[PDB]
Amino acid sequence: SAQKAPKWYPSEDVAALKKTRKAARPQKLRASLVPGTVLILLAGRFRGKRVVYLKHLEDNTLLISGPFKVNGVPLRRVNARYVIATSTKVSVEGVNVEKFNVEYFAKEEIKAERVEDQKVVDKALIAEIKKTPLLKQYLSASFSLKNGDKPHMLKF
Amino acid sequence: VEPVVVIDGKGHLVGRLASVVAKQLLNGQKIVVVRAEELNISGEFFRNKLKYHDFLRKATAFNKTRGPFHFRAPSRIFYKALRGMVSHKTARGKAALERLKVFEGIPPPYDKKKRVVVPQALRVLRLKPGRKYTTLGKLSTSVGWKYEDVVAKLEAKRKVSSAEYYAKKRAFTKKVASANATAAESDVAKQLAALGY
Amino acid sequence: AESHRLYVKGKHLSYQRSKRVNNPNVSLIKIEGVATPQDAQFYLGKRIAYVYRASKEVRGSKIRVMWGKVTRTHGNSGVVRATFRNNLPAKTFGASVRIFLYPSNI
Amino acid sequence: ASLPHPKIVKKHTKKFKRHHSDRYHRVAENWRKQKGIDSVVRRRFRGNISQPKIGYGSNKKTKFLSPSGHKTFLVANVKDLETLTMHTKTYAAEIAHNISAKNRVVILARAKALGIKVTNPKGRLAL
Amino acid sequence: ARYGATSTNPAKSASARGSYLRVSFKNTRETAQAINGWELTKAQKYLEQVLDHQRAIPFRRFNSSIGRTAQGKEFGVTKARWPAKSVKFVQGLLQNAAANAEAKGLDATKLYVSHIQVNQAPKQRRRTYRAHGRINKYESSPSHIELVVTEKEEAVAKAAEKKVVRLTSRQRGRIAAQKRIAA
RNA sequence: UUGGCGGAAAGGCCUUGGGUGCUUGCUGGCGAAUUGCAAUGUCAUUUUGCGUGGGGAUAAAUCAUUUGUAUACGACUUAGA
RNA sequence: GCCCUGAAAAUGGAUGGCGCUCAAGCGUGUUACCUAUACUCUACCGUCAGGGUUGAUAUGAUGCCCUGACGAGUAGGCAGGCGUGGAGGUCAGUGACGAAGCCUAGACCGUAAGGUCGGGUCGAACGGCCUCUAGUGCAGAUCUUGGUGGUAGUAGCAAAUA
RNA sequence: GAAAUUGUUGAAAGGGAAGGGCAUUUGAUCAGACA
Repeated sequence: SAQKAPKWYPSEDVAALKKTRKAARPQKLRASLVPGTVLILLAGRFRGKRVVYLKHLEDNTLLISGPFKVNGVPLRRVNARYVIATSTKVSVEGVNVEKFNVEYFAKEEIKAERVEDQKVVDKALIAEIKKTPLLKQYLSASFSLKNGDKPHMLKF
Repeated sequence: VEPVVVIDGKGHLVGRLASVVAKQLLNGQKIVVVRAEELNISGEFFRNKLKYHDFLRKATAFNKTRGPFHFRAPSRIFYKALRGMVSHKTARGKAALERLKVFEGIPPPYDKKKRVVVPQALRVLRLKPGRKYTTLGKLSTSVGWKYEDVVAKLEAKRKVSSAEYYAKKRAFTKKVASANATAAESDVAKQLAALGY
Repeated sequence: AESHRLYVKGKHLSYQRSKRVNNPNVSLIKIEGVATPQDAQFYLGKRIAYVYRASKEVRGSKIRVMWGKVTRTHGNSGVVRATFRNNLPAKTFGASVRIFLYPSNI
Repeated sequence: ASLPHPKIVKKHTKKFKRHHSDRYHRVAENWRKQKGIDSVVRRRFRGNISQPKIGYGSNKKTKFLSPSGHKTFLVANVKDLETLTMHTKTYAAEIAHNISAKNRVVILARAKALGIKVTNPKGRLAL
Repeated sequence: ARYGATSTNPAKSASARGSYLRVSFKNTRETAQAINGWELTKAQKYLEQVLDHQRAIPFRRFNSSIGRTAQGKEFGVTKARWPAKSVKFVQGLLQNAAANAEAKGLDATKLYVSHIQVNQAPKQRRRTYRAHGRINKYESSPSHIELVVTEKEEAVAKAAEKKVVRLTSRQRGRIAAQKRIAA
């Protein structure tokens, strides 16, 4: 006998988890995030791109669109914490956003059916984009910080 | 904010400018100091000449060649004040000193570049009107610097060349303002003025 | 365009320290353009990344990144305190560092 | 497949070495307390080495646990190994250093059939 | 057998030893290091030139209070000597290794000293008579000398390893876009 | 490519002539997605090595010998196709 | 009140240094800021104290669990443990398919004393546990014996004519 | 066939000592687990 014995063997019965009183409540977005607001994406592949805020999905994320015809940003899902909400406003009360949900973006090249959904949504925005002058060129230009720019006093 | 900052040493105080530069060097900002012969020191000329003589007599007794080195150039006098404001015996303090260049007068290419001043180091902005001050170039010559006339001759030649450059620039700037004034009274000029431009 | 910068440049000054004792767990960062603690309040919680070059090829690139965050202000001149996932090598005193705009509160 | 355990905290990973153990060859590495009247280590001057104390004690829940999550139990034969058949999720069998090469082949064969994890399954193998 | 730490092919090498030789260990170490890595016939002519005071042996480690010479300029030193007794034992061992290589069947025009080692032998003890009726030691410092010669070979190596590299999910997409977009 | 200036560490600056590319000064038409909710997302120059091939160049020093204006030894000063 | 004279010591030197003159000096006031092994909160270790818990079919009642407070220290006292030689009992323990020893900026466990494993070397015995026993743990004693360095290829090997 | 001490080889560092503590970079090396 190299080692005699442990005088008491610990029990291998795993105890159940206690009742967790941490029920989940819906997210409270900041007051600057109203649907129709022009957003600036800070992280990701479309960083610096300017998009249009459409819907607040149930997974605490935001449903956005470029539009895809303007700057090449399709119907996409982004987090609210990586987004600077600007002051430019576009009336989103002509759009069918209620169809899109969390299960819509399921991984399971580009699937064909979502292409026409992008074309049926962008037509309802480019109609009003042409109302305010220079908005279409604004939405196709990437945001960037220049020398001397101070974000703590820059009005967005 | 800039890759290399060129500070004009004329009208500055050797101690208040060195403390500004020493902090900038430790933060990783390259500093070039020009015209170190026109630095100012508070107090009369006889005060600073006596203070340097007190420093001059401090040397190692058994070997003068390994004691305190009393540099006479105005650039090195400013360097000595700056060296004691930095922990120069450590690796971090040595790397900070390689980010600094101090010259008498305005040397080459730093003569074709913009020179700045440190507002909290100007003699005119810190000293009471009436206080006596000493010029570093005159003090250095009295303690053994023999290049005051060479720098003054080269500086006079540089100012002639820079005056000719400014005449071309001032004439070109007036031509630019005439075209910018004609750019007014238009649609794009009035729209810019509405947006603060 | 000519510039694609979505961050603000900062400088690693030193660790949180007393006269003779330092704490490497907290680093002091000087953000350019900031000179008051009130302006430094905007940068609280913003993500900090230090970009440096290495020699050995790791994942098809010679650039390794050390991440951190702004925790609180420090002093009356806009200096902020920073805690990284791993402490800075202390050889970067005066090296440039990047402070991003996310997580954004605007 | 160990039991669920909390995160293992050591509070000290460096070895406690004697004062001047790197200064003299005659001073061993096994820790000895300084009894000197003028010792800077005994008086706890800052910048010196740290002395072991009861504050460095590991958590009782995670004490004696390997990084895999089991407790090391020395095993010399099959009968010693058969004391852990009902305790495979808490103890891991370790073969003694003096076990012959042919006797270990039986040990790994028996441990595999019982689901007992062996911490040193490569010792003295004719690979 | 069982020489020092070598890192050469034994099938293309020849060796020789000398044990308990009554030569200075400090002088022999300097002589051995002077021909380390040298070609065999090149080192034999150099050792013979030491006896004629035409070239010197650079003293590098055991050189305290050694007089200067102009012949150390070749080796970049100022302190060198001519250990004639050390050279004869070293050159007497080089011709033995050269004879062993001929017996094995190696080419003498490619041999070079790939390994040479000198370490202390058991000391031979004598005694000295000092002032006030005191006796001190007069010990010798003998040497164990071993050296290996090796044939020089070309075509060193190639095709080392594979260098496994890990990739992320998002970064590979734009690398696939490096050819999708550009060339 | 033309011409001029610049020696304080010039090694930079100004300028002529055409060639070519871009132009968001203005009006358009297509392309971006799947890198799937953030992971610097690589974009510097530094030296050295190694091969392709477009030009150029075709030496010395040291030891040894010798000298004594030198010299403890090195060094120094000389000489010798 | 401040400043100056009074006010002279021997290596070169000390508001800590640089330096500072509407001070970065002095007197005084208002705030902001820097952080000690101090305070507050939380986790863990140990100690102490107060309690809960022998129901049967499970393993430790010197056990498990709950709660609170506390933690400096020489001379010194006490307690709990680690290690060594030998002895009784036990593991029908390990081993020539390699015991003991030794080497190993290789690994694991313990706050630590130490224990364990892998690899190399090695060749014949050795270990865990429950108890007993002692010629039982070293860095020092101008310690003892033995061995080896720096100094060092150094001092030197120059009387007695060659 | 240990240590002091020494040689060779390999690696690293070195501007009037060296060695140590806390923290991280870099290099080397090791580990863990695939419902």
